[PDB]
Amino acid sequence: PEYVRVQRQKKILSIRLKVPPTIAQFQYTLDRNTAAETFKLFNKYRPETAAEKKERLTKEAAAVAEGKSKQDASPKPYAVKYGLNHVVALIENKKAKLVLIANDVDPIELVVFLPALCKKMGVPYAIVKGKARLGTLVNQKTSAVAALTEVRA
Amino acid sequence: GAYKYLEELQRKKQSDVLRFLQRVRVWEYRQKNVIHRAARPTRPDKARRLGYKAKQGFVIYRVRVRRGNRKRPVPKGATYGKPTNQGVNELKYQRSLRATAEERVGRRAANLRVLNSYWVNQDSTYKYFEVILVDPQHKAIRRDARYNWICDPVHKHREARGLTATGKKSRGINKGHKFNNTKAGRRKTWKRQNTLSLWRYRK
Amino acid sequence: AGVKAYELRTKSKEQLASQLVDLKKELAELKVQKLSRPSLPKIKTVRKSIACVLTVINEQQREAVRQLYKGKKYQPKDLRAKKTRALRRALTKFEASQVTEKQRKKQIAFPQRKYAIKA
Amino acid sequence: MRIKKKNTRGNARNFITRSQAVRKLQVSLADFRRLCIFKGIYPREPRNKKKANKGSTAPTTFYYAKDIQYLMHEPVLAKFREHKTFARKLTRALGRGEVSSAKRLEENRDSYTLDHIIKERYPSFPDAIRDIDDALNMLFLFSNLPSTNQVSSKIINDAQKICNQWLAYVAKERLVRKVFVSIKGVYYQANIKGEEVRWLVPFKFPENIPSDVDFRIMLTFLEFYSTLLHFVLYKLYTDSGLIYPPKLDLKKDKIISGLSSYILESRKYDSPVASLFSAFVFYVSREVPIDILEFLILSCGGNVISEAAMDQIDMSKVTHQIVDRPVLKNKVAGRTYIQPQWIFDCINKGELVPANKYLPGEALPPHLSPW
Amino acid sequence: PSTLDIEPIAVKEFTEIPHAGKSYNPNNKAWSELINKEYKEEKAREDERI
RNA sequence: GAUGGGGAAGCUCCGUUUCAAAGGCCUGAUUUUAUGCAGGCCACCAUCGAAAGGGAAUCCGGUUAAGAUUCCGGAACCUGG
RNA sequence: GUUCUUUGUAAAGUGCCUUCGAAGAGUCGAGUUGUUUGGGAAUGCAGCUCUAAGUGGGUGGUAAAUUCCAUCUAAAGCUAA
RNA sequence: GUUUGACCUCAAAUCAGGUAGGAGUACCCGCUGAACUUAAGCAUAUCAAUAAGCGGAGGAAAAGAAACCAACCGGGAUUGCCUUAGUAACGGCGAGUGAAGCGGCAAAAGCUCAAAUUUGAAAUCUGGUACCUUCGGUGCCCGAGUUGUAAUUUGGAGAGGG
Repeated sequence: PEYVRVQRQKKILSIRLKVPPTIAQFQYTLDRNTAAETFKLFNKYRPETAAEKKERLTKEAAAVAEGKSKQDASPKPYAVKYGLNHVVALIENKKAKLVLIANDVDPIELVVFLPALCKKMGVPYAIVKGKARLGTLVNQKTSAVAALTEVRA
Repeated sequence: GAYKYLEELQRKKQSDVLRFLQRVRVWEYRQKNVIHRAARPTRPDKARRLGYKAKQGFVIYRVRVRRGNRKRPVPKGATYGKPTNQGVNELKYQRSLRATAEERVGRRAANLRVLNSYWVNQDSTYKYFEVILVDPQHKAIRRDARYNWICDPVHKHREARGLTATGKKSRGINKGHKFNNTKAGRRKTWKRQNTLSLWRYRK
Repeated sequence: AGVKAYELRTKSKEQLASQLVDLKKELAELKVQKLSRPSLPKIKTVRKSIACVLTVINEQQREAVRQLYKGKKYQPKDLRAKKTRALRRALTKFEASQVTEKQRKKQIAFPQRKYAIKA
Repeated sequence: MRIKKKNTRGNARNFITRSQAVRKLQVSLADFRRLCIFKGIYPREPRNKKKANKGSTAPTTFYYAKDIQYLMHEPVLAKFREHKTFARKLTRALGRGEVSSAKRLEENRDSYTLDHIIKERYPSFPDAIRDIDDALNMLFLFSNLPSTNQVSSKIINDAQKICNQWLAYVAKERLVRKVFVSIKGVYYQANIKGEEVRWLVPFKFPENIPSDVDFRIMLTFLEFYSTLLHFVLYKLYTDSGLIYPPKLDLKKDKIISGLSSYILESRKYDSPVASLFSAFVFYVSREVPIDILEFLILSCGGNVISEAAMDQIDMSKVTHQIVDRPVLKNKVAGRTYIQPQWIFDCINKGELVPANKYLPGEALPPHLSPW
Repeated sequence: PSTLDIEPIAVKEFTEIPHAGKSYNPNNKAWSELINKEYKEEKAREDERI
């Protein structure tokens, strides 16, 4: 089907044509062992699911209805940062400790500057293969990025 | 965030990175149909500054249109008139080609109301564009008063009337003495200045 | 002289169907009587009574369909309002009344004051 | 008009290939076979295979196309499609790692109910009793086989529960009228509002599974028969006023798990077959079966006690003691003793044949079978 | 549809009633009769195989 | 002369299979994952277009103020089930 | 005119000090050609080429360079009279 | 693991819920667009940036709150009339064409996004279901959305901190 041949010729053109160095830094992905370790670490700090968020909302509402210290009784949150604009904003502050970058973002231009800005600010970063793997821990179809501003001791 | 980074990277069209991405994109579009719905915009910052949200009821339509001077639709190039009709192939098609692409995407998506469009690519035989669109019928647009203005019947087919910013540029609508011929519509000012007012008590 | 619609309204649907069949038989007999007679003015009445019984049965079925469909979205299109095609595309009053929170705060902060200039 | 294109009407229209039915239903033939087992549709043989098959001699099945058209409206097909979508949703929840979302999805679903099929298929409830014989047979068969793959044993538990409930109802109502022991099992018969209902009870012994049979169709037939017998037992309990499902003492299930479980209670006797052995308190040796025999003496109204109950834990009122050992231990002079067979002929006849017969070790009459 | 009401077409005969020869020490008459009938049914196939 | 497409600001032009994902047949417990279709074959194009082109079938007798191989009597032939 | 309730732990406004103040790119602009304007050194629109910066850019009706000043912030958008 | 799922894209739906065709067309918003006539018979110019043809909504439409007008003691959304003015200005400087600031009057409204980390909680929203006080509201369930949905700011200003 014409879309199949179109995507195949697009991949063949991406392979055959010469590429500027700023592109093709993707596909030098982190090794599967360190990537699996990074995902095993990130899995502990997945963003709260909406059901757990509603449960925490009911808990804080029951606390305010009778207890004191409104909105303070809950423990400090601990979840990976994932918003692309939020992730770029965490850099150059600089609260970010790490910045994952998907290699397969559909607009290649959206993330080509991320490694360079990370090298400029010195924040650690790596290009894990697959945006979908970054999104599975995010509770979203795709996130294209991940970061950890804070972590348990 | 990425706003200014992409906004500056788009300006470096001559850079080898954009230089190669534009060729890959023009090839991928040439393989595709002259009119097709892009799944997502290739320049999110441009649509974001053109008023597009990323929410239901918004739509994007990649489009393609042939470059070149308008050809007069007469057999054999016959003048059937005074010689002064120089350059039968030289007609410049007063309306901008982007307005033609907007009219085409609106004819394909006439239920949708065209809002804005932006250059994404071009070749020797074509000038690509990615007109954005919104559906008035969607409840998300009818609510959120900021985007509900399109639902008004007067806003129908804004591209056909030139109300689109490319159409407002082709119309010459701008303040200043330079635009006095079309500061408020060329035909309107022409009919107004040509009017022979005659009060019941002649002046 | 002919059926009265208010009398028909009380009748059960089977009773209206029987009255319709009887009026149809009377019309079929009067159609032969008209060719058997120089003129049959009476035929004009039964044909109007048939249309009246048909309109009564139609109003009964329509009110029944309005009752079963009452209180739920997507009523049948024939029951939908027939103001004009343009008004159906017009924004609903809840939609025209929509306002962003910024404009709402700007209105709540400085509502148009009442005043007069005398002293 | 114009030439009617012979292969367009007649048997060609009334009959259709089963693959054509699976294509028209687009249900992958599995839900189709299941609905056919549920809707009662059965294969049919055209009188002229050449017409139904466009002249092909192949033994193509045909299913009365109009019956498949009636099957198209069945809600259960929509419920099966909803379960098919739910399976993909569970696969997505499991592959995304959000197990809590998978639990929330599993909580937000319900199994399809066949009760509407039970109503449309069996009007005139006694007509539903007419087909009950297959249901009790399939249930008593599935209850006895050891749990194995493709069973999960939950179906075996529901079958054992429905069987214990039907047996407790037959005992409380004393509906038993005939018995016939056989190498394949202990056959049974009992009236149901005057309708006869034969059924077989497999012996409680391990049995090999040939595995050559199509177990899935047997499971679907068991589910249909289970829903049917459940509605039948509910109607039979409401007619008698007994609470349903009957309550059971869990401690009794832990002892022998016999008929004593699921005691019946409200919210003359058939004379003679009912209240047989009245006021008698039978005892039974371990070697004789306890379930097949205790159910008969209880349906006759006689009291029963078993030595197997003594393994975990009075005999102060026993009037009889069944025994089958080759050399019985010295009997009490005041207690009667008889072989198990004596109950069977007494139920087959009801005349209360003299106890001097069937005394061990004397040979029993072969069967004197009622049929 | 009326087609559902009719029973499925009959196939090889079957009966709910158990044969008298499977009756827990069956009487010698019916027992020997069933043994002779099954022996003939087996001997037919045995002769065809031979 | 549509459709898939390619032109034209546009009323609309080209083209009829051309750079289209252009449905209709068989098997079945598809054997182990137990309530998820698995396995095989194929093949070009819509539609309109002749009352003198091809076509599946009726002959006689009688009858009206005006109809008939069409109406009545008789004897026929073709298609589908 | 009266009538139930609040929202009042929520939302908005005003002064001082402090560090900030992102604001639209195949766009503007210029070369060539067609059209048009009173616009005349080329008012506006349009085809092809080149194509950037932010104490920056446009305008200041005579084309250029040099030192300045007067007024706004285009390449996004809604709005009755 | 010679298996599955996820992401991205693309198809089928007589799928659930929607929208456009057309007519009218005096006025409006744009495209395309001639000559007759007048200047000698004219190819610049006039007819005309008109007639005809084409696309798009309304009761008005467009435009509209300046990359404005002005050089002054400077005015300050758009639009219509008087005047500016038959003037500046254009035109084989010939025919002829030909505007705009200021002034008076009619009517006066403001402003909205992108460009901000909420990150102590995507707080946003389309759709189905049940109920009700039905141009909508509530609970629940799918989905869009992290390549960005709400509030916070549109330069007149404006934002973190005290």
